[PDB]
Amino acid sequence: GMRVYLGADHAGYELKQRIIEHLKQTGHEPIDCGALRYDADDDYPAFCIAAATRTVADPGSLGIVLGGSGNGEQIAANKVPGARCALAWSVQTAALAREHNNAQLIGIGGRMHTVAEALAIVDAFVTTPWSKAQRHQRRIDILAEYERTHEAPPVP
Amino acid sequence: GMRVYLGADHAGYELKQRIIEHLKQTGHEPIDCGALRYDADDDYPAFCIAAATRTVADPGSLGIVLGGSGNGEQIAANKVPGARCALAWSVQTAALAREHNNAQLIGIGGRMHTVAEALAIVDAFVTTPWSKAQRHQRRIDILAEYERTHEAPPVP
Ligand SMILES: O=C(O)[C@H](O)[C@H](O)[C@H](O)COP(=O)(O)O
Ligand SMILES: O=C(O)[C@H](O)[C@H](O)[C@H](O)COP(=O)(O)O
Repeated sequence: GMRVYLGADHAGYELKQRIIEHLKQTGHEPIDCGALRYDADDDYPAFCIAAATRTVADPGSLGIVLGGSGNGEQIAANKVPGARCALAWSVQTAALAREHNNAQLIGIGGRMHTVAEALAIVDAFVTTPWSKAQRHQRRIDILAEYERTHEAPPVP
Repeated sequence: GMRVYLGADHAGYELKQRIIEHLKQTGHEPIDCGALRYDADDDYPAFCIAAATRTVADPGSLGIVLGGSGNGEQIAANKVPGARCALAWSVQTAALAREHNNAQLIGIGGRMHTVAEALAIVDAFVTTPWSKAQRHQRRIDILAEYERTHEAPPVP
């Protein structure tokens, strides 16, 4: 049972609403950050920053942000302090985003998948645990430290 | 043109060396930020932050960051102020990254493609122009302002 914050522009709006329904059906708690209706001209950043900000502030939660490709949306979510947003374009990448990257959010492209494919990506994301493996935590900590100071760490 | 900054961990290392060779052959100037050798245990953030920082600082340059999926790498690159790093998993997504998101960088997963698929992705990325269309520029500006202030833009 996961709480999931969702954000989308117009290009991801229709898939977002379908995902919200699916998440309800499969025992989860979706929270819609908008867009709340289709608006052809609307701008992705606000919705993605909102979902990402709320996700980071609510530990244990996850997030999903949607656009055409999903890339603008993961980019915007990733600007939020503490947020790690993968682009999920397959079951495997959704799974690995959790397992390796402890990603609290994924971006999905509404123009990229069938509904069946998208929901499969969503299922993998909400059910795959974070592995807690040492090397992954080490890498996440390194990135977290860069985010704290914006001082580029030295390369080997 | 052009200068292309490459960063990879061990999981994207062999693909990175292949991409560098390909970019030389296609008339570009690849710049290797590391890893310079295969180290099975190495940590992606430093290489990706290096690539992203150098790309954002170098007008007209692009950047490519590689890992297993590419997702930890685009996340790290996106923590760099001013950087927009998409995850490119196809020719279409590489092209749209440039066209819509004006991404200076893409992440590619070394575990996700054949070399031929990966090089097609690279070609699309380095040859597809930024559209300069109004709505895309507006969205990038909104994100840049959030990076500047951390004031979450209002949701409609
Ligand atoms: O993920 C994406 O494809 C992006 O961030 C936007 O959704 C896309 O540029 C919208 O394109 P539009 O509907 O404005 O043509
Ligand atoms: O792009 C990704 O797959 C990630 O950021 C790392 O490359 C991945 O977790 C490395 O996995 P490892 O080789 O340590 O199993």
